[PDB]
Amino acid sequence: AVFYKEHKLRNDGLVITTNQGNIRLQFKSEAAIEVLYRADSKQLPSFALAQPESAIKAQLTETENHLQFSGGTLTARIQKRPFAISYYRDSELLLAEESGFQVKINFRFYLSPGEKILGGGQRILGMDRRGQRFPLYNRAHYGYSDHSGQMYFGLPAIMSSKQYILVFDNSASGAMDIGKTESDILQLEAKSGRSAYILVAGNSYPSLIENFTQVTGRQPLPPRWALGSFASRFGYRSEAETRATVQKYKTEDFPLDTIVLDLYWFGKDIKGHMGNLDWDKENFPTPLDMMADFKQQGVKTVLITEPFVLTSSKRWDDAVKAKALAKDPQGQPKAFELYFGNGGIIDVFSKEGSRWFSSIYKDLSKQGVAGWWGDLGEPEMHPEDTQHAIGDADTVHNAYGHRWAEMLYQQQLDQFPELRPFIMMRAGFVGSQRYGMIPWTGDVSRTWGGLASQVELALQMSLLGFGYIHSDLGGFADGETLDKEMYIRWLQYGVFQPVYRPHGQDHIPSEPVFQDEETKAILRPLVKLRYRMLPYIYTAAYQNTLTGMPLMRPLFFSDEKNPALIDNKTSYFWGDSLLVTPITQAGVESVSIPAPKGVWFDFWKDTRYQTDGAPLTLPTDLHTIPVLVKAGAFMPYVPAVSTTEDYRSDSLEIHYYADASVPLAQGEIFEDDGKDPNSIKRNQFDLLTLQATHTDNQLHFQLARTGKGYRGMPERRATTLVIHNASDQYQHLDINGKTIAIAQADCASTPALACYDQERRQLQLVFTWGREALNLRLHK
Ligand SMILES: C[C@H]1O[C@H](O[C@H]2[C@H](O)[C@@H](O)[C@H](O[C@@H]3[C@@H](O)[C@@H](O)[C@H](O)O[C@@H]3CO)O[C@@H]2CO)[C@H](O)[C@@H](O)[C@@H]1N[C@H]1C=C(CO)[C@@H](O)[C@H](O)[C@H]1O
Ligand SMILES: O=C([O-])C(=O)[O-]
Repeated sequence: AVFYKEHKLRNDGLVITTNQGNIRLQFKSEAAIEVLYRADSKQLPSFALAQPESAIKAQLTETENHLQFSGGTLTARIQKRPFAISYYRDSELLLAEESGFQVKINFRFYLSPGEKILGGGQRILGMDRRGQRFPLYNRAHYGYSDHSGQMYFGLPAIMSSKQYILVFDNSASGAMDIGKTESDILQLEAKSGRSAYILVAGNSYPSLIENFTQVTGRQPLPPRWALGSFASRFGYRSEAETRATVQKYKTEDFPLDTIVLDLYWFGKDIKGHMGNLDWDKENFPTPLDMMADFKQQGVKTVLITEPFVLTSSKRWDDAVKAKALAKDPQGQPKAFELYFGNGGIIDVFSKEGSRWFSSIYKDLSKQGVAGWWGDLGEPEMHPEDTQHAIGDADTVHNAYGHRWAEMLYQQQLDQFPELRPFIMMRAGFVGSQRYGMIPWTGDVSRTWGGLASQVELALQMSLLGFGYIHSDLGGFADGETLDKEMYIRWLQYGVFQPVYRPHGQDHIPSEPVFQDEETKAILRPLVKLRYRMLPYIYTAAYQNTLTGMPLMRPLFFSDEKNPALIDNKTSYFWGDSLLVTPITQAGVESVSIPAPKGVWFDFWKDTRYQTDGAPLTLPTDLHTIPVLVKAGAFMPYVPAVSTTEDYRSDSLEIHYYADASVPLAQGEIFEDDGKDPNSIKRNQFDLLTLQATHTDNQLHFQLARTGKGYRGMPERRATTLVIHNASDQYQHLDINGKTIAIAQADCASTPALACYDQERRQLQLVFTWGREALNLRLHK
């Protein structure tokens, strides 16, 4: 039995006193409220909030039975007796507490009938997790395939079809019960930790996500090389093998930006060496030369690191001496069994552990390491009696990886203020994206089921802050011989998801350069396509940094009034314009694509489809996966390069998909130096915009550039604009008012400025795009 007793509005927070204690409400923005119970006691701080001490001006009004605490769009309605808080956007109820807070920590909310609930981070349970319950406890799930209620990277957060996001801002071992035990009840539980939740509202799914990342953090733009081709396996055994692999990419003519060194870089065996955090010189004898030699070829080196320092490693004594490891209640360094051996865990929550760990990253970075891979941050093994500076293992568990990323991010920015950190990790918390965390979906099995689960996982993570979620392409775990068709399908999908990193246990090759001739013939032009599409991908990355908009978007974005679309985990949007349907079973001969109503084109074949709702049936082939382009799309390309270090935008090729059903369309291309972490903030970029206006007798393109530019920016770009499904009735082109004839023959065989290819229904315009506004008008 809880009831209101009194409140105090100071400042700018609402502090309510019930018969059970104090509750603090603070708006972190016009659309987001933090609600802290047991406010009067000392608790762990928020981890989810980027600005935890924020509190914007809200209006408070009181009635006999209620208080109202209202921000711009979100309003908290506080019922006095019994005590219950409910949340409104406009006049629409978003979410209501049932019993609300109870004591070990428990939050209970009503769920609406028919309300669909995404969230929980990585689970393989279906997109709508309502009817499910599962732990909040980051944990490895080795060799998972088509089901999981608990894996590496959980998030204590949900997204509702009511268009709100609820965050349980708690780092402890806990649980989420989404109307499983009781049909109309959402229950959040934790053994300890902070007793707070955060509700974020939005008027659309993109707006919801923009509002959510506003308060939890926006991902800094990754270096452009993060979007390129990675060579990886578990693992290169020597410097010779590593150099041979870089060489294999060169001789096989596959693009390569980065090679990733797994745990053999610091030891001869899988077990016993973890914590050495230094080169195994027997097998990597000249690592500085190795990294310098790779940089000469435009190739970065990334090294794996882990939280665990084994008692058998060379750094045990020093870590103990430095007080860098978590302790037992008795006060000694805590040592325990984990897969890799016997050892302790670096206390990243302590000053000592942070300084000790950070100095190691600095030293290796100075030697030439370009980026960092932090594995096992669940932490994979984390005994209950382990004590960190700010709480026991069960209390801080779900934030360990989060803090580890913060430490490393801060360390990298302090060391290299003019470069963007690359940090790939397996586990984090809400908001970890603000430290640049790039997560991958762990040790997936080498099975079709493992591949088939990746879109669900990526969408679930993307919706809640993580634009660069991706998988070990081709699959990681076990297997005894390559499943060739599966591998190909996985690396094809790979082109259209955030990070192109094939990786697997090395008894089967994960790199595409080690595959048979047929596989390479299929994948080589696709890996090159990935590079040619850098302007499209890097622009989506830019938008993610701006607004939180994920690179992969769910089908349900296409119709917010059709909740049934939420269930779809088989087709997704890659950027604004591509609808991608991965093939996830062997021998599939055709696919049914639930394309949104409108006009769509086969990405590979240029075929035009129109639909008023019925799905489209496309045949499959082994060399592609089915991809449709939305009418009105501007698809920008540059020539393929071997490494993003060689990237040029002097030559642009842009494909516009024309249809009268799209009378107005817009595109943009974000260009900067690919490396400056301050480029966006300082406007040191070249933002290209294209606008198409398509009427009965005219098709008009307006081109412009903004931004202050950057060193090496081309003043003038040679541009080839290819208009698909172009009318055959255009007779002339005006460029800035100067009329030019459109040739109607030999379009591919002459250096023509404007030509129409009647067999392909493509109209090609070739011109110079300088710094001034440029207008192109086609007239019938
Ligand atoms: C490569 C991974 O090694 C370790 O995984 C162990 C795992 O701990 C064992 O339990 C597992 O046995 C499983 C069983 O758990 C059972 O669930 C399943 O049905 O049978 C399996 C029998 O093989 O054995 C594996 C070792 O093969 C470790 O826990 C795990 O984190 C490791 N993966 C990470 C480490 C590396 C290597 O540095 C990275 O390459 C990888 O990307 C990373 O995720
Ligand atoms: O759309 C058009 O104008 C056409 O196809 O002729």
